[PDB]
Amino acid sequence: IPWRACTKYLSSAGILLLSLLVFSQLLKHMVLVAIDYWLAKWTD
Amino acid sequence: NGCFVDALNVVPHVFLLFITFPILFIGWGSTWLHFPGHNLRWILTFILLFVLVCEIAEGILSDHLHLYMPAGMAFMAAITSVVYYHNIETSNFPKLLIALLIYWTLAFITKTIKFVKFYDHLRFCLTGLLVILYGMLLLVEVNVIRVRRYIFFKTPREVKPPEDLQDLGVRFLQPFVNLLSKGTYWWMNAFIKTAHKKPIDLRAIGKLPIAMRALTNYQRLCVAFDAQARKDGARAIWRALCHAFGRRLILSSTFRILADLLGFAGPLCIFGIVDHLGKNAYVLAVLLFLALLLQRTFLQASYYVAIETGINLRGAIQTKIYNKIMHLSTSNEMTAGQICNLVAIDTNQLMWFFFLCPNLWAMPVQIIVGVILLYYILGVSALIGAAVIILLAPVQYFVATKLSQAQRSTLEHSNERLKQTNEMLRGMKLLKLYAWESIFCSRVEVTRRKEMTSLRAFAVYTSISIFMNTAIPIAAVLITFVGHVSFFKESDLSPSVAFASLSLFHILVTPLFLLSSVVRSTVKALVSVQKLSEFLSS
Amino acid sequence: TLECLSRSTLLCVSALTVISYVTPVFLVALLPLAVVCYFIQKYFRVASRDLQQLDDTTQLPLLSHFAETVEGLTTIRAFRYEARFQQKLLEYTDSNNIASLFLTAANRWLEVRMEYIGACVVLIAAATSISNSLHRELSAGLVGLGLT
Amino acid sequence: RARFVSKKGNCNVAHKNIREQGRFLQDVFTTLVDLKWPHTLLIFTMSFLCSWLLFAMVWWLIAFAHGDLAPGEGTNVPCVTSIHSFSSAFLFSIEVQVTIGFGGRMVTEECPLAILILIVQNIVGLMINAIMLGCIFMKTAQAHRRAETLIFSKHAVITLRHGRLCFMLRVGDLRKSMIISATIHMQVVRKTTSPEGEVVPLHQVDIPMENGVGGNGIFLVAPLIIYHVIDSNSPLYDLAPSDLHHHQDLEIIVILEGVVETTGITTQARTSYLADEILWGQRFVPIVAEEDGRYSVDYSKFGNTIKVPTPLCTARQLDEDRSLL
Amino acid sequence: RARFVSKKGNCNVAHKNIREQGRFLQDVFTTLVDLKWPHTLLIFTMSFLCSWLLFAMVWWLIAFAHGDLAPGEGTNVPCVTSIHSFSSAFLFSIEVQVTIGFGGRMVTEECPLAILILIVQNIVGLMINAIMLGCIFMKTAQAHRRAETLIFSKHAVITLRHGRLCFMLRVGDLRKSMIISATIHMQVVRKTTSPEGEVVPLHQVDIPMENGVGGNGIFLVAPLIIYHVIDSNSPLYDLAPSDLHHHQDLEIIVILEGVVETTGITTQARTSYLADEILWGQRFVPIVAEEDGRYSVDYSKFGNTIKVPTPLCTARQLDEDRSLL
Ligand SMILES: Nc1ncnc2c1ncn2[C@@H]1O[C@H](COP(=O)(O)OP(=O)(O)OP(O)(O)=S)[C@@H](O)[C@H]1O
Ligand SMILES: Nc1ncnc2c1ncn2[C@@H]1O[C@H](COP(=O)(O)OP(=O)(O)OP(O)(O)=S)[C@@H](O)[C@H]1O
Repeated sequence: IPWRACTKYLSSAGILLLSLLVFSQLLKHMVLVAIDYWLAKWTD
Repeated sequence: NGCFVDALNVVPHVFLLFITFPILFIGWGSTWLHFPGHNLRWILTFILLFVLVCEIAEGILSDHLHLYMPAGMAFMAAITSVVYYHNIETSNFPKLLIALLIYWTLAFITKTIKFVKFYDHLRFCLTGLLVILYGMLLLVEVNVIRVRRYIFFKTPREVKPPEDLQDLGVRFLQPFVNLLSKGTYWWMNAFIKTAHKKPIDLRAIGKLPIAMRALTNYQRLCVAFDAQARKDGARAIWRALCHAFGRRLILSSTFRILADLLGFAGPLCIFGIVDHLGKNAYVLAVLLFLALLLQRTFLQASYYVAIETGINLRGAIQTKIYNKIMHLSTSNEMTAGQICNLVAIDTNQLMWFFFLCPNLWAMPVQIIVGVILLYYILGVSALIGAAVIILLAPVQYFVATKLSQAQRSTLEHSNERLKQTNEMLRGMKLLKLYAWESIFCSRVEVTRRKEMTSLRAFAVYTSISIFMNTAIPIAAVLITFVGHVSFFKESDLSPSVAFASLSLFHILVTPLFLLSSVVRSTVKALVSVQKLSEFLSS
Repeated sequence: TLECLSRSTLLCVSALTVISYVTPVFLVALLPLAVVCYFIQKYFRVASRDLQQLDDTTQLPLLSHFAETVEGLTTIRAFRYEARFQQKLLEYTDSNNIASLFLTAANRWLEVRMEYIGACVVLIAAATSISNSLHRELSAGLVGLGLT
Repeated sequence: RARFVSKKGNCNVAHKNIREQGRFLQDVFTTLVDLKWPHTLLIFTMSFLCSWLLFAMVWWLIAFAHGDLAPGEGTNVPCVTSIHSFSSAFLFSIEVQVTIGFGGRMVTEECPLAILILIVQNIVGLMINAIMLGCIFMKTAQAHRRAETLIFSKHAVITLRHGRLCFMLRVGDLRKSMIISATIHMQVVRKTTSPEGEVVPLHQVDIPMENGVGGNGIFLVAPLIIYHVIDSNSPLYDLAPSDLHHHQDLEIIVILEGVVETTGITTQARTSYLADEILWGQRFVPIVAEEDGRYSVDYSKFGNTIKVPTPLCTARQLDEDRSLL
Repeated sequence: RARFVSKKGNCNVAHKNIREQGRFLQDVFTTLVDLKWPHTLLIFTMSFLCSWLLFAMVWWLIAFAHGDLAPGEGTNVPCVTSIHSFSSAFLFSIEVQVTIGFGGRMVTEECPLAILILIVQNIVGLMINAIMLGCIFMKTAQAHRRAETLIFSKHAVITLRHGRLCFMLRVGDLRKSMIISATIHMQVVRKTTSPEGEVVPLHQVDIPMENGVGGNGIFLVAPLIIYHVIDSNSPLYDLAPSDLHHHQDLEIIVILEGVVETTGITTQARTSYLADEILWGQRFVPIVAEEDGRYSVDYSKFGNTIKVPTPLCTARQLDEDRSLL
């Protein structure tokens, strides 16, 4: 299945929520890695 | 004369590795014959692999090439014995077995000399384990010749290789392959490669072996039901299924528990490595590699054996309730729908519960080992953390139940909508002949809003589930590490402690979700088997 | 399912970036293995889809058959045709089981091979971490994240 | 549908339920020597290196065991003089095995065990050398690359010659080397039911190759269309022209046997023609042409075919019409 | 009673009073090289060790005789330098014989007798090496393990095909390798008395193999029942169905000849069927079956047989009834 079906599916949502979802996911994963990255320096 | 005995041990591996290469290159340049002790032989060969890895670790710790060459030679010797037994299973011979037996005897002699010269004065345990494994393989070879015609009188009275899984075209050969591929599914390489090119179909697919059909499972189930009813119900049918499906299920369950143990074991060797470097680690790394691969292999074999037992059970009880459909009376519309739901949802519930049966036995030992292990790494504070994660498991169940309720409501609305559609898509010409179509579309949209309203709560519960899923891992570490100081000693937390706790937190979060679905599946299966008993006995 | 796919893909990318940042050398060793997974992907889907649909098909005439026996039960018990119909139902349940069995076999195949590679990567990561981050690197806080 | 023997000449019938009890012997060597030249060279060097390393290991072991490997001056003479490490031991092994005999390291008359190891080393080396020479010579007798180049036309035709229906099919050579006393065994298979209620799944019957006064053989220089005429006595005489194209299952095989010149071995070529392969009422294009001073054969027109206005009818009905005309 | 040739193919007739005067020659080697691989390896190492020990003994003797074996410094040079005991003598013998040439012990230009013993040692060694190489290569041409695997059904049947009595008997292949131009020589033996008062103890007569227009040969891919029809001209046409089972002495032998592919040698298989072995009025079970996409042959039903309601009568009386019906 091409990217066109998903493109139409997400464009029915609009530009309002697409970025609000994608950047929030990116930031959540960045926090989930950064907590352990800081714990690494916490250890010693 | 230590190096003398080392060379004396190196010799026989060289002998076997040199005799094998002509025959291996002849074989490298469709009937599977299995011998008694084949599975035992492969198990012992894998144990030999492990002990040889340990010997290589010892030789690294000691260093002197001639003092650790025996391990590296026995490694290739065991691999070549595997290749030899593969070449014998693919084509039987009375002479290659003798060629293996001679090598086994010589290696036993050399190991005995090593043991004696050591007793006259870590090495001790590895040498003893190797001696025991070689002796058991020798006994397997002696059993083979006692059963075969290697040196026995004129003719062997061979087995006439089994036509159960080797006769006229069959494609799913699970029970008839090398016990290594029975684990790693190597026989699927050919199928999947051919499948890439040519589209699969029932003509391109195999036919089920005699080990698993409608007739075989029906026969075993009816034999158990007969032996239980001659001694005369829900409990009766239950115990009948239990005694009928027997060994396979418990075998899967014990595979599963051993895998769970090794999985709880991994993070501890991680911890040990982290300790050693901050203040004997390469050995721990290779042991971690071995333990990971073995644990996951056993987990997968467990899954498959359980799934196959479940498929057997589904076929069996399906053909059984069809056999019952022949003798029922006409006095008993609603019963037809109940019968076809008894096959479409009740049987699937039964079979998926039989999928999840070994998980229900392996979950408690997993959480118990997890909590006791984390306690000894983090102390009293660990206990507090060990509560929080566990507290997610009942809550999850509650959430799930809410979902179900919501689902029911939504389904109702959905059904009604379909009705209001079936008219419009039939009176098409009538509808468009006067353009009353928008008037009905307004009503259809009116139903849709109610449907949308239900979906909001359902998706809210889904969101709460996904949220807890990744929130409890964070909350455990938060309230544990911040509370480590608060709870008691507040001693320096070495990196090993924190990272081992992290690993164990994930290794415990993964199984926790499954307990909720397991409980739901079990109660639903109990209800469905009560229903099946009420039906099957009318 | 969309939420789960997004979480999974981002967690995987994050883990790869972590094990790369922890050891510079280990990164260069992990790109080969990952390319292996590409070849494991194609051969899987082009079959996993196929078997899937086959399952659906063997589920459809089976259930329907059941219903046909229930309504015209008197006619079938009258003709004494019970044997042939039981033969047909054994045939149908075999055709269902072979499909639902090959599907689980293929899932096990993909699982085991992807897992073997996921163990190769941790082996190589630990083997590089014990030497690079201790002997010369002399860093303790790195190997923890990478191994975990 | 299923074919009897494939076009390439290989057999299609797969055998099931063979006793297989007798095939439990050691025919190891010949089958290895039949392999491809690269694989055969690989296994030959493999055998040689295996034996060399085995005896080098045992010689290093015996020199270590006697104590002669322990470097010491006096109170002994090494069983093999001037031996120091595993490298010199392997050098001694390759010096005594392949019979070069450098003699820098000398085996002495002090240790009879070295005498025994030498006396077994030499005989095993001679035996393996003899087998590895005989086998490669038996291999260099491979003329199979030049054989099996014989070609038949992909589809065979039928025509009307001398007022009778006839079968036309092209054969031919592909090299300068001739084939001596090539004979044709032309056969037809069919699932037949006897009048006694017996049904055979496949029935081979000889359809003759029509040559001069007699003879089962032919002479192959140029592509010669094999010429047979089906008569009322022939087994193929009963079929119909419109039912052969799609439904019927008739395999007409030809077996051309003959001994090649240079090697003297008797090879053969077997090929099948199905019911859907054979066609009706056509004629091949003349290949041979009077060139400048010779006969030129054009193989581009080998499988080419031209339409011929010939009547289309069954051979039984054709014979009845011949009785009427 | 006595059989003509056994089932396994070997001959049963024992020859008596052979002149045996010519068989007094030395054909020694070839018969030894035909032996089993273990026995042949045993005799080869035996010959080699025999020659080696013989020449070692003669060299120790000559070194003892010259006085060079007596340990002494000066006033002489040993014919073979650095020779001390019988062990070093045997080492020198194996060093010069198998052509390794260590050169620690050197034969000198002082004694021409050592030159002569060396010049005979080398030539006899080369001759024995040449024969022991040629013979083992001639042995490795053994493809007899793959031959003689052809199988016939244990008992042959008779049936009624096309209104005439017929003989049905199964043959077949057991390996992938074909057999080229296999011909059938079907013969029958019987103690016959001519009308001139002459009594022959055994009388071979050719009973034809009924194929197409002609041909004495067949084509073997699948088990093909050989199909012969006894007519008034056939020699077997006179017997009775009730007298064959117990009393009569009739041996029907078949001789299937043919050249194997890989070796090119012409092998054959001979088998007998007695009067008590053959039975009446039956039919074989169809072996070939339309498998998934090929033809499956089941060898379990190879010797299986089903009853057929066919009339039981003598072939002469059957021909008389055919004249009446
Ligand atoms: N008992 C026997 N065994 C083997 N060969 C024989 C025997 N008798 C004769 N032969 C040979 O076969 C041929 C048969 O001829 P015979 O029957 O012996 O007549 P003949 O007049 O006796 O000839 P002779 O014995 O040579 S004077 C002779 O030429 C012999 O060489
Ligand atoms: N399945 C088989 N595959 C290959 N060879 C066979 C098979 N069965 C029999 N043979 C051999 O071919 C001959 C055929 O005779 P059969 O049909 O087996 O009659 P028979 O009375 O069963 O003879 P047996 O099996 O030797 S007691 C036998 O002599 C066997 O040696």
